Amino acid sequence: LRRGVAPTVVTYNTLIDGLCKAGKLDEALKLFEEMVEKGIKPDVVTYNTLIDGLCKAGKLDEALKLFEEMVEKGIKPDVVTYNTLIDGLCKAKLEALKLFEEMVEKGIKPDVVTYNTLIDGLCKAGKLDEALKLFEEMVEKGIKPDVVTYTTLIDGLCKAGKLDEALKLFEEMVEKGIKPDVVTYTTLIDGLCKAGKLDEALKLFEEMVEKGIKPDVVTYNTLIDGLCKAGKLDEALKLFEEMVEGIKPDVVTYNTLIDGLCKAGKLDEALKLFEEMVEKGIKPDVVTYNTLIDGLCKAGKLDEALKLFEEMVEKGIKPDVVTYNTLIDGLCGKLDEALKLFEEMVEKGIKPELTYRRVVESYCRAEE
RNA sequence: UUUUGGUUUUC
Repeated sequence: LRRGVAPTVVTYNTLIDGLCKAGKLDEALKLFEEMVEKGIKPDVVTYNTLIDGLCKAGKLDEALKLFEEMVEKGIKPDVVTYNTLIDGLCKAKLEALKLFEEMVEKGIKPDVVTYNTLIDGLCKAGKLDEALKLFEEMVEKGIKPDVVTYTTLIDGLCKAGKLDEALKLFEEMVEKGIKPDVVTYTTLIDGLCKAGKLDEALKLFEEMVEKGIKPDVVTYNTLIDGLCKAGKLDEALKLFEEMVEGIKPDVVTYNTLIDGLCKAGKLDEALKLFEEMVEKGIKPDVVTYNTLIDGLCKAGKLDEALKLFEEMVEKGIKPDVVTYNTLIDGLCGKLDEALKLFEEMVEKGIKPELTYRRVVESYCRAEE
């Protein structure tokens, strides 16, 4: 902190980076003000850091202001600036493409990260043909696809249902000497599980280790989820144990099991898992409470579901739109209660398709 | 010092 050593702009950028990635955007922004007050000019990296923090914190519009502020100052937005906005716009919407042409008009060549950012956006938007189009184009520009590039297309193909094309594209990635990492293998493993081929997924998982590729928690979470969906609830509890025998399970690990257990009716074993993660200092997020609220709702235990909603609120976890979609749906026949909860998420500041669909079908069989 | 890929919830 302090410090007879005068901080550099590099010093504030690091702290601003750490603050933004800790959600602490308001605290990340007072640092911005402090540094001008000392006569230390925020640079392009300073704006790019705050812009990224704003996008990932869902304040896209606030980030677009910062882009305008920097331009007004003569602090030129660069390839990183555009890459940051393009991803931010993709993840919110697919505006990102006008920036991809705008950056070229500023003399900024798009790079491998730009192409990777847009290929993913196009896939997650159902525009896989468009994404494959960009893949061809970047090889034309002499941009060499990397492990992220090939992993983004393998994911999209799988999620579109083109698992064998995914398997084919992975094959050529080793031909070109691009070494797959744990994210690559997990993506194929997730794809095989989503496609009902659990043993082909374990075969690959073992091939991942024999290649010397160490799994992480996502890998096991992916594998555990495949086991819960497949109905292999015990083999997924085995995997949760074997996991430690040295990977630390995380919240998503617990969320996945808690969900498998809820959907099977094993509400007890779910609640004691929810108790174990807390005691183990693993904080339940919003999916944790969403999973249990739906579980208790589908089971006919709405009072306990509402009880759990309060407790989630009584603990600083903010309920999102899934929370309300679940509860709103859950009250089928507490007409006004359901309607009540809809206005409450408006006042809380949560953008509502399912929400509207559920309220109207509630209004109708109750023309309002 | 800043930007891109993989896992869980409202079926």
